[PDB]
Amino acid sequence: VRMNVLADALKSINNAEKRGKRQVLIRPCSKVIVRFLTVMMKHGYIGEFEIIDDHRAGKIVVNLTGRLNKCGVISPRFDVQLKDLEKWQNNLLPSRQFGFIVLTTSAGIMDHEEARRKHTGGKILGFFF
Amino acid sequence: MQNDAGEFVDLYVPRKCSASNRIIGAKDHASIQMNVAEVDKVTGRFNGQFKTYAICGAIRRMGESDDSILRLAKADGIVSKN
Amino acid sequence: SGALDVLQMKEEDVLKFLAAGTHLGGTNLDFQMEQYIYKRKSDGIYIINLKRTWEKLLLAARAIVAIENPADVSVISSRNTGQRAVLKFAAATGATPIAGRFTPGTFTNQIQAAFREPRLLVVTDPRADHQPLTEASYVNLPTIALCNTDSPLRYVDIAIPCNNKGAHSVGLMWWMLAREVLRMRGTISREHPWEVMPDLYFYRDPEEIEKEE
Amino acid sequence: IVKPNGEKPDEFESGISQALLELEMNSDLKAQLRELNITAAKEIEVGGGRKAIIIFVPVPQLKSFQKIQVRLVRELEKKFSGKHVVFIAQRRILPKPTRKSRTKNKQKRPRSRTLTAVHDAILEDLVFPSEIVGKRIRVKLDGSRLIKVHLDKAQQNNVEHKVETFSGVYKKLTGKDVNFEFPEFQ
Amino acid sequence: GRMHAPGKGLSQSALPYRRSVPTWLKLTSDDVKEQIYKLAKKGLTPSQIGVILRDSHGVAQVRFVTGNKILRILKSKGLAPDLPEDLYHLIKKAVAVRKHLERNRKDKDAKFRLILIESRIHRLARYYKTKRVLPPNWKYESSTASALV
Amino acid sequence: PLAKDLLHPSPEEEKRKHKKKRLVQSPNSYFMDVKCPGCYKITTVFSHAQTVVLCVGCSTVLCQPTGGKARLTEGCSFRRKQ
RNA sequence: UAAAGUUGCUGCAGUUAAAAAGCUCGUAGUUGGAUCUCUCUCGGCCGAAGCGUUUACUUUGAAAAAA
Repeated sequence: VRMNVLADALKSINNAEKRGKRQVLIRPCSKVIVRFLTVMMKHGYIGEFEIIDDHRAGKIVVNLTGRLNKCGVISPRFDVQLKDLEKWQNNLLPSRQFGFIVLTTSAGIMDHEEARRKHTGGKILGFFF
Repeated sequence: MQNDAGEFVDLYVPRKCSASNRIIGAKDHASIQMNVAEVDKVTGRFNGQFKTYAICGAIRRMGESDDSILRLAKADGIVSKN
Repeated sequence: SGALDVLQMKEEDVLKFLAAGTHLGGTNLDFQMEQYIYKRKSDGIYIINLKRTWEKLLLAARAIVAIENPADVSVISSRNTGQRAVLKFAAATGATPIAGRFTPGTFTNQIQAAFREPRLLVVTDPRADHQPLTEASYVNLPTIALCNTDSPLRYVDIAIPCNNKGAHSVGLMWWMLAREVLRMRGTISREHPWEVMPDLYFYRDPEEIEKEE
Repeated sequence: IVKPNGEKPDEFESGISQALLELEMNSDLKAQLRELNITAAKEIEVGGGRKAIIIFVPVPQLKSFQKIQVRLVRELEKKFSGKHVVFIAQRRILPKPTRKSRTKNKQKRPRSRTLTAVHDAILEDLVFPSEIVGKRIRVKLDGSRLIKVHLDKAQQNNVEHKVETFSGVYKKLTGKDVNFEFPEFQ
Repeated sequence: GRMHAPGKGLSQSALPYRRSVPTWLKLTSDDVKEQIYKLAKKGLTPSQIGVILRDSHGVAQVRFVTGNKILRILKSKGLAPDLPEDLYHLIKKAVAVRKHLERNRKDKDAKFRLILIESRIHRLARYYKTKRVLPPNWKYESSTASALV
Repeated sequence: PLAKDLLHPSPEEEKRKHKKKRLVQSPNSYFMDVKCPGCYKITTVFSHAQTVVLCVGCSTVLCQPTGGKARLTEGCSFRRKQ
């Protein structure tokens, strides 16, 4: 069956971006998907998206600015400490100049740079560059 | 493409597909740069200006160059509605 | 057209399109041609939206006009149905015609005698003229094609939805493209009909004339 | 009629209550208004110069209050000229429990008393004569959210002017930007 | 896809967005509840009650009219079935298959199907015991199944 | 097609789609009032009814069960609701 | 030991090179859809002021031989 709806969302975005499409339909939606999309959008990787409100579970239409090289999930959500963040971001990111690791944190869902700014660790949700 | 001082250090700045915003590689010989002549509103004659659309070879290979160029022209007002 | 009153389609053009059977597509529809059709008839023929046809014709004319050397535009036709039309278009507009066999390597092999380096390519049928279309993908050559309902759109950048089967329709569309190109350049005006009637572009099929004569 | 839990009715609340009492004293719907009462009333500004009246109603009465909603709203609008009026049920929002929970907060929070459900019901009854047939949430590049509500097409005539009063009321008592459009075809 | 079959069918019901009572439905909540009670007194399961109310009385969804589900309503009134309806039908099917197997011992496909049905029974019973719908002492027996039906 | 507007599909396209694959799912069924020549009240019948619906004031049959939509009897006027 | 991404958690393979059980059921194991923003000492600024169901996680702070 379907576990990790965030994995499905990120893989659908990845495949739509590879196909060159300007919009992708993501279903089901969830809070974690919305926060991940907001993290991706604050860095200009996707652009505005819309939540279609069914009465069962969300749908999302994400507009796709052709900037996303790759958005992926890390399963399982390994717990990550601050001292171990550099190793994760050296394994997952193409450069030290761009690309973000998303972590769920007691302070919210946010990228690794802002996690460093808040001096906090968490669980790795995924990455995008 | 910038360094700490601020000078640009790239050898050049490659074009991007007008339909996908992906970089058109220097060896993408299937990619095109269509030039679409602009027209005076009253006379309907070539006024010397043009709109330029760069399409990568990947889009032309999948058959989407037609619709992509049509959308680009429609957004620019060259192609009317309906 | 650009929502311009001067560039809008006029009645006489519509009557010419209907007489030539331009709006008559085919039984099959390409999935990339669905945006250019209107509806399927009861006999299984797709009707081609003539407004979109005019829009694509004017877009192709705008593409052709933005080529400073007229000879840099190459007009191809392998089927004899569009050969005379291509020759007349080249004579009227200054384009370079390739009527008949297209030798492979004409664009990619610089040793050949017929080697040429067009800046724009206009073909009659993408299916029949597939070789120039495939070679235009080696030399950064954008392409304009007169595509039917079933015509593939690979390597076709501006497709003009039209009947490219009947001689009347293809001749008429080459005539219209020439007329629009000349009008857009400045030669010949838009306030008087072109002195050339489209019949100068039609494939004759000499048997019909000889039996008629 | 008015019965605040803080036992401090105001000039506007007392005026609304006395208008309702008068409507009891001469109308054709006196029988239903006998049991019905209200909790509070507020005057807000929707935008420009126009204003809106928000009548908060006890939840069990709300459905009954919605039976005579259109007539009573028309009467109150007549008594108040160009002031649009809307009936909102007075629903309480229990805060989301944290590791701070006391004897009263021992009982689990009902879902109907969550913020999401309360705001959804507020939006539902804010447009009461028209039914919500769709909802979208647009997230802008700055992270702000805009709700677009799709109301029933057959009831567009008597609610289109109420748009931008619905939005003002919602932004007042809820805090989220909302737009009220109509679907192209249901 | 299906738990005990290779098929992956999409067929199901599609509830509409609107959760309000349809305008054609003049029946009140108590009227629908009395209809439910009368149908239940006939020995009809909640699925049959919902089908009958949908096909004859215009009740699109009992939950959106009465604010409650059919099984919940019957439990509140106190005349709900002892064991849940789906488990009852699974046990009924298993009893039918065992009765068939009593006279057809070469029906190996029937034996395979009985194994599948009993597995479904055990999964459902374990779920119901987890939720305390069934007593923890409840056990489905291959020799005394026809007493629960 | 690339730039296919997934937020506002055509109503024809949404009617073409499977009821569950629609942007917001909606049933393909409806409730319809049947009026009989010899009755004083209107009976609500599900378009895909599974039960044999008898006349609300007689023994006349209204609809027959079927693999899909219920088959109405001939002689009773059915009008769709909403 | 690295080279060995020829033990592969990172990070390998299983159509034909070595390889998916003949096929199903099935317990343990593993993995599982959306959803929920006072202070029973009170004294004319100070303290008896609460792991406040809990845990995992994360960030602290103690304590933790030397070499």
